[PDB]
Amino acid sequence: PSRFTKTRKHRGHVSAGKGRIGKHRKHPGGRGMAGGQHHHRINMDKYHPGYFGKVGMRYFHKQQAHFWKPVLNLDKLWTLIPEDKRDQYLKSASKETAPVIDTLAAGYGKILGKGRIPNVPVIVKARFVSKLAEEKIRAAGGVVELIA
Amino acid sequence: VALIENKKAKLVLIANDVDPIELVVFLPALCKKMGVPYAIVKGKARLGTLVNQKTSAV
Amino acid sequence: AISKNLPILKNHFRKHWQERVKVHFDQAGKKVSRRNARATRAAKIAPRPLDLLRPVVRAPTVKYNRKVRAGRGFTLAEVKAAGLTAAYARTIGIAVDHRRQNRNQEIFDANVQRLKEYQSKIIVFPRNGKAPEAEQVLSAAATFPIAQPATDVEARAVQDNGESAFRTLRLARSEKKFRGIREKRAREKAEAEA
Amino acid sequence: GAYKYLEELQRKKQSDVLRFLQRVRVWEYRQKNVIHRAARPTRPDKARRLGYKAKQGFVIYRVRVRRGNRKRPVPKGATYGKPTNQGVNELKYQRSLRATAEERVGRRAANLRVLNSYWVNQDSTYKYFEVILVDPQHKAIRRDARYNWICDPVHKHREARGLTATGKKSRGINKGHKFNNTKAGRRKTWKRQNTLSLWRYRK
Amino acid sequence: TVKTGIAIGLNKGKKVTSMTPAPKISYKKGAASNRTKFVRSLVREIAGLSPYERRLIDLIRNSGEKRARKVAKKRLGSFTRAKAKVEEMNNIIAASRRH
RNA sequence: UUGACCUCAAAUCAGGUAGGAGUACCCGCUGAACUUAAGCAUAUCAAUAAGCGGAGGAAAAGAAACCAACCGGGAUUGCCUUAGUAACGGCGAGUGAAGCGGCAAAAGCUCAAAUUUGAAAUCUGGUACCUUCGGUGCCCGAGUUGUAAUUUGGAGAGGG
RNA sequence: GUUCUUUGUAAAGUGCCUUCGAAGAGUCGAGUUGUUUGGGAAUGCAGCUCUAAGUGGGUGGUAAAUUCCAUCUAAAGCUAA
RNA sequence: UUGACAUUGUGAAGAGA
Ligand SMILES: NC[C@@H]1O[C@H](O[C@H]2[C@@H](O)[C@H](O[C@@H]3[C@@H](O)[C@H](N)C[C@H](N)[C@H]3O[C@H]3O[C@H](CO)[C@@H](O)[C@H](O)[C@H]3N)O[C@@H]2CO)[C@H](N)[C@@H](O)[C@@H]1O
Ligand SMILES: NC[C@@H]1O[C@H](O[C@H]2[C@@H](O)[C@H](O[C@@H]3[C@@H](O)[C@H](N)C[C@H](N)[C@H]3O[C@H]3O[C@H](CO)[C@@H](O)[C@H](O)[C@H]3N)O[C@@H]2CO)[C@H](N)[C@@H](O)[C@@H]1O
Ligand SMILES: NC[C@@H]1O[C@H](O[C@H]2[C@@H](O)[C@H](O[C@@H]3[C@@H](O)[C@H](N)C[C@H](N)[C@H]3O[C@H]3O[C@H](CO)[C@@H](O)[C@H](O)[C@H]3N)O[C@@H]2CO)[C@H](N)[C@@H](O)[C@@H]1O
Ligand SMILES: [Mg+2]
Ligand SMILES: [Mg+2]
Ligand SMILES: [Mg+2]
Ligand SMILES: [Mg+2]
Ligand SMILES: [Mg+2]
Ligand SMILES: [Mg+2]
Ligand SMILES: [Mg+2]
Ligand SMILES: [Mg+2]
Ligand SMILES: [Mg+2]
Ligand SMILES: [Mg+2]
Ligand SMILES: [Mg+2]
Ligand SMILES: [Mg+2]
Ligand SMILES: [Mg+2]
Ligand SMILES: [Mg+2]
Ligand SMILES: [Mg+2]
Ligand SMILES: [Mg+2]
Ligand SMILES: [Mg+2]
Ligand SMILES: [Mg+2]
Ligand SMILES: [Mg+2]
Ligand SMILES: [Mg+2]
Ligand SMILES: [Mg+2]
Ligand SMILES: [Mg+2]
Ligand SMILES: [Mg+2]
Ligand SMILES: [Mg+2]
Ligand SMILES: [Mg+2]
Ligand SMILES: [Mg+2]
Ligand SMILES: [Mg+2]
Ligand SMILES: [Mg+2]
Ligand SMILES: [Mg+2]
Ligand SMILES: [Mg+2]
Ligand SMILES: [Mg+2]
Ligand SMILES: [Mg+2]
Ligand SMILES: [Mg+2]
Ligand SMILES: [Mg+2]
Ligand SMILES: [Mg+2]
Ligand SMILES: [Mg+2]
Ligand SMILES: [Mg+2]
Ligand SMILES: [Mg+2]
Ligand SMILES: [Mg+2]
Ligand SMILES: [Mg+2]
Ligand SMILES: [Mg+2]
Ligand SMILES: [Mg+2]
Ligand SMILES: [Mg+2]
Ligand SMILES: [Mg+2]
Ligand SMILES: [Mg+2]
Repeated sequence: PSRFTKTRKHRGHVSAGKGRIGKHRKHPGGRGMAGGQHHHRINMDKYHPGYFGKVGMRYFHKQQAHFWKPVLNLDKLWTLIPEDKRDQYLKSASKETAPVIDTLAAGYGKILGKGRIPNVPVIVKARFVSKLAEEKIRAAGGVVELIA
Repeated sequence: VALIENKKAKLVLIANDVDPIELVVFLPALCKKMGVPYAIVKGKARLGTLVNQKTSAV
Repeated sequence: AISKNLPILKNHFRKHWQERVKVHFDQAGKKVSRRNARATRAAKIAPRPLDLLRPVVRAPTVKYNRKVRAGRGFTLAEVKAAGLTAAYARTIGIAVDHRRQNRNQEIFDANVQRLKEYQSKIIVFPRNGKAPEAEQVLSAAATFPIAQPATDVEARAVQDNGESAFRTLRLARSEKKFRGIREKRAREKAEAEA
Repeated sequence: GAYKYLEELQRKKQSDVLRFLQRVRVWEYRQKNVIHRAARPTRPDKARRLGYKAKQGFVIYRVRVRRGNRKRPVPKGATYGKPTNQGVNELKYQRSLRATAEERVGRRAANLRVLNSYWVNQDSTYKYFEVILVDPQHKAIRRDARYNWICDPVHKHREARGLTATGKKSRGINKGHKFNNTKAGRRKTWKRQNTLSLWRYRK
Repeated sequence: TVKTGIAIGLNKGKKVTSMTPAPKISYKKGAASNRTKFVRSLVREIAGLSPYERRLIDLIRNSGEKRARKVAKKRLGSFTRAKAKVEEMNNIIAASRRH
């Protein structure tokens, strides 16, 4: 609010906080991003390197969701199993009745390889899993099932 | 026309004066191919009095 | 100008934007009046529930194809499969969509089921005004909700057939890439006929 | 049904036949008024196709228009502005002569309603058009239920507002990705995406 | 066609019990259509050939056919919409010699 | 000699209609420069101001020559988000939408091209007569260079 | 909620066989010019020039030839919220 | 101002690589 603002502190002092020599003018240096290649060069390199020019390849009519692959890790995994059942399924450690985790229906659809998991087995229903992810699921005695 | 296409008529009378002339000119080439004998006649309005109206064409 | 270390912004306000500016102060009254506009429809519309029955439809692309969605209308196959005509299916309130053909059975089943099951819970008044007093249900879609087809079961046995699920996608995509390269080297192999 | 013959006939215009009909009539059009009454459609099939019927209260008018680039009505050729707006000569109207025709004849009969129009003839100086007007005052059209929507004041001078077949063309109204600009209506759709929407609880 | 049920691949997709819809009338807008096919063929020779159609066939039965496809693509303003006119001329060329 | 026809005229012919105002919003046309780029010409301002034609209570848009490429979706409009993104850009200053998804509201449709051909089944007016947003009978007119029914692609028609 | 009239020597719905199924041009499309667009070998718009087809046609956001695939049916029309 | 294309139809001779 205004009563907190420093411009109430400056009432009575000539020139607000703006200085006697340099004042506060309209647009010294020019409006906006003007002169980035010239008098603002030093600021565009240093804090925005790469800002000028082109790099790489264009894409016409690019629509995201051609690319949709929300990423999930063994780092979590078991979160996708509700809390209480998660206990008894960990207790089971069965190759006979083993919990099914459908990643795509869980908001996901690529499974990555970060972090350790228990020896308890998992049926991983997914699409697009990473090489190291799977192999770590084999350490738990479990499989991955590709779907769409 | 539908008759001449279906071969259900014998004598056709096509008047000389019709604007547009496209309303007709295809018939003498059509009435021959469909084997219906036809006659180009005077009196677009003469053929009409035959049929109770002011004008006729076919 | 340009100073300190700050992200570059893009603020499109050079255009007389202060001309075309919409506050919504009416969000209150555009609701209070959005309600009263619905309230007296159902009044004027009498026991009928404000909306048509709407189908169950899969929804598109690679992102939202997982879920299932209410479509526009029931299409044609399902309407006769529900035992009634299009022209009547709109008189009993139901959504008829003449486009959107049926390429999927599991949906086509559930949808025709959704129709008869609708025809069940209704009561369709006669020509006359002598009718059983008609307590009015306002909702329809929430009276006939749409579940999510259950797919799998809760637990199973590990079936490991010895495949690398990763290596599949490698070989599934490698297959996609080289088709036209392997059809052409067979195309040049059939030219070995001298 | 004789109509489809004329419809396929006319579809061969550079035919040895129609060039005669073309030349003969196009001269007859010039001798007459720029805007004049035609007591019956040159094309009975095309007018048909667009909703012309032979009942009382339908009217057909024929008109000439002046064919080609619009010149800046700028006095010396002097633009008085930046070099991009300097242009005078090679400049194209954003509407078609057909639409220019509908408007000028829609003005002559101020009591009728423009329904549609079709091309008939052209030479270097003129394109020639016949325009279908529907008398909204005439009882035959008022009591005919497949028409009398034109008696609705909504449709007053639908040619000026670009609500005819040509209008929506030039106005650009079509579904699809190519019509994004001016499908919902141009300025409407501009002003829309140029609006700042501020709610009570800001987002 | 037949969906491999895999995340990605050549035919990749989801496996669903495969129905098939009854075709739509709309889908045939080509419409052989007896009345049309006969009415146009009648008209076709009443008005005769047109100044470009004429010198188009003069090109074919004189030097070149590929030559006549050049002018065909130019005059009608497309490639695969030319050949339909070009080959059509080879039909009209059979109105003469081989009956 | 007499009678129609096409076309085209006239009347203080019988009945009507258009104009002008308003302009916040709405459909189009036409169309800037100040300005920004620390100069300036492309660019920006802006598909804006000014000028012009046409409406309604809303206008417009609309039952797809759509979107997608999915297990597909399904008239249009608007909100939310896509997104300051894809892309455009002395690739500089700057500009910049769309498909999906949630919600508001939801509504679908008709002509043209078909022989009633064992019957113009259609219609405007005039007129008396009444029960007068009109109804019947009679009569002139329209109309076969096509008025009615029937059909609109989701079909559908003829037959059986 | 009243009691009439009798609309029906009309109209609509639905089953099955076989045949047929007309669907819009100086248009679509193209070239070029201008303009416009985020639309980039060209987003729309218009001028002139060329000018289609009917298992055809349009779209599929990198131009072309070739081969397929997907999806809609232009160039006529009405409609509340 | 010059060329082209279109308005643009009907004929005849006698000449060009
Ligand atoms: N960045 C976009 C959005 O900006 C918003 O910005 C909010 C704040 O950052 C902003 O605060 C500004 C402050 O930025 C600025 N440097 C100083 C100023 N006094 C503040 O403004 C504040 O105080 C004034 C004075 O009473 C009030 O009138 C104003 O409503 C209030 N927001 O007020 C904004 C709301 O009006 C929020 N950060 C957030 O919703 C989002 O980031
Ligand atoms: N994207 C949709 C829009 O998001 C807006 O919200 C934006 C901002 O409010 C929010 O910005 C917050 C800022 O509020 C807060 N005070 C500081 C915070 N660091 C900012 O976040 C920012 O930095 C973080 C971390 O680096 C990143 O997520 C990202 O670069 C950016 N959002 O980040 C949001 C990114 O969009 C508004 N809610 C609204 O206009 C609209 O929903
Ligand atoms: N082609 C065989 C079948 O023909 C059917 O033909 C339709 C009509 O031709 C058929 O005739 C109906 C009849 O059902 C109903 N009970 C009596 C009614 N008068 C008839 O109606 C019809 O016939 C009259 C002539 O009588 C015509 O004016 C016109 O074709 C139509 N109105 O009734 C069908 C209703 O759909 C359908 N097109 C379809 O079931 C199927 O194609
Ligand atoms: Mg203080
Ligand atoms: Mg002080
Ligand atoms: Mg002091
Ligand atoms: Mg001081
Ligand atoms: Mg002082
Ligand atoms: Mg200070
Ligand atoms: Mg000072
Ligand atoms: Mg200073
Ligand atoms: Mg840059
Ligand atoms: Mg609702
Ligand atoms: Mg004169
Ligand atoms: Mg008349
Ligand atoms: Mg000027
Ligand atoms: Mg100027
Ligand atoms: Mg259109
Ligand atoms: Mg008078
Ligand atoms: Mg006025
Ligand atoms: Mg005005
Ligand atoms: Mg400057
Ligand atoms: Mg300056
Ligand atoms: Mg200066
Ligand atoms: Mg501009
Ligand atoms: Mg203005
Ligand atoms: Mg008013
Ligand atoms: Mg309203
Ligand atoms: Mg409207
Ligand atoms: Mg349709
Ligand atoms: Mg939609
Ligand atoms: Mg550009
Ligand atoms: Mg530069
Ligand atoms: Mg920038
Ligand atoms: Mg812009
Ligand atoms: Mg835009
Ligand atoms: Mg009457
Ligand atoms: Mg009367
Ligand atoms: Mg069409
Ligand atoms: Mg302009
Ligand atoms: Mg262009
Ligand atoms: Mg196709
Ligand atoms: Mg349409
Ligand atoms: Mg409309
Ligand atoms: Mg409406
Ligand atoms: Mg010259
Ligand atoms: Mg010369
Ligand atoms: Mg010449």
